[PDB]
Amino acid sequence: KWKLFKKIPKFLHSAKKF
Repeated sequence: KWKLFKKIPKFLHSAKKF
């Protein structure tokens, strides 16, 4: 399987920054 939409770490970096 694949998940490039999860490879982006800067994304989860905003999750905790929100």
